[PDB]
Amino acid sequence: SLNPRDVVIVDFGRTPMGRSKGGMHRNTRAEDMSAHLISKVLERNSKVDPGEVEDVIWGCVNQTLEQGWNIARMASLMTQIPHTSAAQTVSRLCGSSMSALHTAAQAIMTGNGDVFVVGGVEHMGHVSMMHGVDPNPHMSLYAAKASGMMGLTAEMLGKMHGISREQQDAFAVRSHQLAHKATVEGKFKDEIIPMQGYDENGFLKIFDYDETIRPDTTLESLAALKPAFNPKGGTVTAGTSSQITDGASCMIVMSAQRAKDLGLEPLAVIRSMAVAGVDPAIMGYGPVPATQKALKRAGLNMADIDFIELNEAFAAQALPVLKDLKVLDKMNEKVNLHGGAIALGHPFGCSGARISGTLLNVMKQNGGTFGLSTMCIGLGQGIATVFERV
Amino acid sequence: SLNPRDVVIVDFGRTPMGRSKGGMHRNTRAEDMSAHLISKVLERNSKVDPGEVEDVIWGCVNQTLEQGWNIARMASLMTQIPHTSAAQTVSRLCGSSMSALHTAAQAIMTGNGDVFVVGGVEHMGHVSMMHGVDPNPHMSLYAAKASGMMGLTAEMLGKMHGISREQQDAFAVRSHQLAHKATVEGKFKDEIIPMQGYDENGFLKIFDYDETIRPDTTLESLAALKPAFNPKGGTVTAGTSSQITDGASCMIVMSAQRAKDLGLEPLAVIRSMAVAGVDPAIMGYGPVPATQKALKRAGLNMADIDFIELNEAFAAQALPVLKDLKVLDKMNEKVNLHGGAIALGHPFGCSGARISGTLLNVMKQNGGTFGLSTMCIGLGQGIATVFERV
Amino acid sequence: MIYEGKAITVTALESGIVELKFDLKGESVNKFNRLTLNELRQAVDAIKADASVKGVIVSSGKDVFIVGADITEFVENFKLPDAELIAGNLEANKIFSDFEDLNVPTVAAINGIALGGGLEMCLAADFRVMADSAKIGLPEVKLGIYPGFGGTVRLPRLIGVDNAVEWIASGKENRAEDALKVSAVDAVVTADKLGAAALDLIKRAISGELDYKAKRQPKLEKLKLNAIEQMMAFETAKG
Ligand SMILES: CC(=O)SCCNC(=O)CCNC(=O)[C@H](O)C(C)(C)COP(=O)(O)OP(=O)(O)OC[C@H]1O[C@@H](n2cnc3c(N)ncnc32)[C@H](O)[C@@H]1OP(=O)(O)O
Ligand SMILES: CC(=O)SCCNC(=O)CCNC(=O)[C@H](O)C(C)(C)COP(=O)(O)OP(=O)(O)OC[C@H]1O[C@@H](n2cnc3c(N)ncnc32)[C@H](O)[C@@H]1OP(=O)(O)O
Ligand SMILES: CCCCCCCCOCCOCCOCCOCCOCCO
Ligand SMILES: [Hg+2]
Ligand SMILES: [Hg+2]
Repeated sequence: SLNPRDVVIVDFGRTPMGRSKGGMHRNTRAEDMSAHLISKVLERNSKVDPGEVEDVIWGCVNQTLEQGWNIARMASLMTQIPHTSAAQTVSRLCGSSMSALHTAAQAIMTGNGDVFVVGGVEHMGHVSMMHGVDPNPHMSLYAAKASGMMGLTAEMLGKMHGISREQQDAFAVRSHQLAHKATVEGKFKDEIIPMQGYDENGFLKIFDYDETIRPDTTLESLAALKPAFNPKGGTVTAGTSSQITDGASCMIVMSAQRAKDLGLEPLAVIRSMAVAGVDPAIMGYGPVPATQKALKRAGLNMADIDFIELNEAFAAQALPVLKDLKVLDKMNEKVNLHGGAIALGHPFGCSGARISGTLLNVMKQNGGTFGLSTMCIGLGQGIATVFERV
Repeated sequence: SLNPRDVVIVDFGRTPMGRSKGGMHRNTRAEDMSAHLISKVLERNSKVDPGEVEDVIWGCVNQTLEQGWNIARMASLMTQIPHTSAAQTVSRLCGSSMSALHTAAQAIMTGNGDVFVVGGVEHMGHVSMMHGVDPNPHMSLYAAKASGMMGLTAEMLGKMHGISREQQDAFAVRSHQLAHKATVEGKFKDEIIPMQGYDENGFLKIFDYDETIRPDTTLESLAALKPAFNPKGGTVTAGTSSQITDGASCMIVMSAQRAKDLGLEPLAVIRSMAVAGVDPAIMGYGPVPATQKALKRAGLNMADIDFIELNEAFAAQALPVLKDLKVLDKMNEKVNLHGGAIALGHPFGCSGARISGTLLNVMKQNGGTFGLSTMCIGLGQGIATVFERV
Repeated sequence: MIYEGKAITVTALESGIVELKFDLKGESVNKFNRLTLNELRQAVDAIKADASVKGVIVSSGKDVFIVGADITEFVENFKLPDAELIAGNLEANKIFSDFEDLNVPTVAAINGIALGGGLEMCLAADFRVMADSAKIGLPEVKLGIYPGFGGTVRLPRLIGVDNAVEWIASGKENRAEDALKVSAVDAVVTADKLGAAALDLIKRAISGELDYKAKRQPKLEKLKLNAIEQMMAFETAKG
């Protein structure tokens, strides 16, 4: 059965993904976006009392301006969550959100709280990814300065595994294709929390779909794009790279015991967690070391996993990871079935929990038992989580 | 005895505290300051293999510039810690460093790593506390904008508990007095990691003491100071407020099992942890709700605690907390025996683990069995940890 | 004095500390021409032979620290057959290396411009204290060449591949401020305190407060970078 202290995911909710460049969230702050989301998710789960929330752990990377000073607490204060609850912001670059979930999970397992709210956010429109970045000169004495430029790390991982321009463009076409399909078929209806935004004309209205998706993306349209990081020989382009998006993700997590008491059916249960490091230069490879450690902790083999969510940082880093994870031939059967970051965007702080949320819904919809969410992390890291639907 | 998964603190190390305004660390980056410290602490504990470090959890608040993009990983990369290890940066404002410790601890308890490096940093000289701060207008709909100004919250907590100007200045005089005494008597010799810095003339040399301490601080000199936050009626001054400092703190943490194997004597063991929230306006009161929750989890009473470390944000918030914690009359016997933030400074990211480190050494030097480190957190929170010397 | 030449002098100071000063008598600047290199050889051997020496401070008596030799000698030198040119440089480098291998702490007091060979001399020391008004850099690429006196060896091991490449491939002059940030230098002070700062620093090295051996070590071994990080760094640099 489920032990009292096992970690249960009660529900998952995310905002519609908006284009940072003039998109739907252009007039919405990161704190407000986070509060609104938290508020709505808690509203759909009326049996979970906000006062019971021990901690609000939020993932966010560029913590300055709208996102500085512990945005997790700033957002909580504008929610039905009482002042008596705590809140902390976590940063592990791309994996911030997943780390948020792990910290709450671990807190639940050790008896330091029963109910938590995790998630993350990143409004790249208001706090661009290169905003306030000050390279440390001394770093060049231990690693390559170029390792800090994600695009170049994709180029390197790609050349090293021989991922062609065609292979990358194909993955991208599939991503938009599958994201659009899922949208149209209402596969994102349960996880997407409708939200107010603005259209190109500044008109106020509600959005319940991801703007980022581009259904008109074909091999032909992508072939016309030029390399984005290596003018002479590069294969990575804007079309096969994750988008600059504005978004937030959220999850209600609690001990199994509390879930039993409240009489609510778990969306899933956590079976294992893991982080790991790799060289900064090939950060995109982070998922394989992390996934291996997590699978071992879960007592499972890659084959036991029914569905996989691998963040699509770059097709150039996703494809190699899938091959080395030994599931490339199983791609269309269990990998990013509803599209990925190339079509859905990669708002740093938000992604960790986001792909995990989408995974849970993919598992629910396709009768999966075990799921794996994993992603590469800038500056050489990988993080992974194993979920079980029981 | 100690269960295999109990959390052990192998060692503690901190940098000499420097004045942010033209101080010793004026030419040292936050990442380098963090790396150097981690390197030295690992060097004193040769039996702990850097390759075994699962995660480097670092606390830091204003994460932009030198402190942005997961400074925990940036610092780790310039250490003997391998690329295979992971790293994340934690933010819970003033309590960031203590949360870092809690996360690693909880990781150890659940079998998700055996050896961790925790700590934190804040270089307020390079990243001032008000740098990149963008108040959210919508916040005023739920809380008072003034709650974001720590000084005013001190004024409010003080008026509410009737803490006089005299009582506050007295605490401050005691703080410098006790910090200086501890310095002179070499009571900080074990925890302070000597480090390179610059004097007023730019001359390079090593510092092994805290510049922040001002032995010439008397009731007379403090009485001459003017209110810093409330011109007409205020009682809080710069003399009774924590200083703007540059500093880093660090700890090596690991399962008791691993400590047993490696044959190394624990500096202390964690018995309980806890965070809690209070209204933003009286954030300084955070320690009492947190300390109560932690004491209950530790199965102890405030009386069972031999030594206490309460971060000195403002004398105005420290005194009320001590009274309501019911240990004011026990102050000179067990509270901040080696001085506090008023004399040692309060580098946000670094403080949590710092006061905890100083606590352990206070306990070791005075034969204490149980210790409590706790602090208030901006925007209404409190955090606490109970340590046991066994 | 310990050594008295026409370009270099080695005068004894307090506590066994010795000062090797560059002052090319009759000329407006210091530069590594044939004469100076030969005298450095002698000054080094003199110090290497004086067992009473406890530390060395390298300074300049001119407005500049040390600049490049006359373009004229560059032209001549580059006409020589590869074997001779390389043998001549091997010999020059042997001097700087010997100064670097002194079993005593060394500090370079950069009072003014230190370009090419001048900077290379500084890189050979354990510590470098620079006046906030001075400038340093390796302009070799301007002449179609690159550092020939250990510059490509020492700079990368001192400030990191990316930064060394930036300095060498551009040959730009670097201000005190920037030199400190990349750690090409260890301290920046006003012109009036240069002497005192160098004297103060040397004493801290002698007392053991500063581990001069550990500070020197990095330029006597392989880079710290991974095979992986190396590839990333060099390939992007070339690109
Ligand atoms: C570890 C991890 O998991 S995280 C990985 C981190 N990834 C990232 O940070 C993403 C990196 N991406 C970037 O930095 C930027 O998006 C860049 C550099 C790739 C592109 O930005 P810019 O330099 O501004 O160029 P630009 O935005 O114009 O490029 C987009 C162009 O491609 C076109 N394009 C993009 N995707 C598509 C597509 N699917 N189909 C057709 N055209 C497309 C756009 O129409 C646009 O062309 P336009 O200007 O004519 O409208
Ligand atoms: C929630 C938590 O855990 S922590 C809360 C965070 N803490 C804070 O926000 C307070 C931090 N302090 C500050 O921000 C600043 O010190 C302030 C705003 C209080 C005052 O700043 P300023 O207006 O610039 O005044 P300033 O800092 O220059 O100092 C005022 C004078 O008092 C003097 N002074 C300060 N402390 C002392 C002291 N202990 N004894 C004697 N003189 C003192 C200073 O030397 C200065 O005199 P000087 O100018 O001749 O040198
Ligand atoms: C950055 C280093 C610059 C080195 C360039 C050398 C040009 C400067 O001329 C100074 C001469 O000393 C350099 C050593 O010369 C090498 C060859 O020595 C043989 C000279 O042949 C003359 C025999 O009489
Ligand atoms: Hg990234
Ligand atoms: Hg604060």
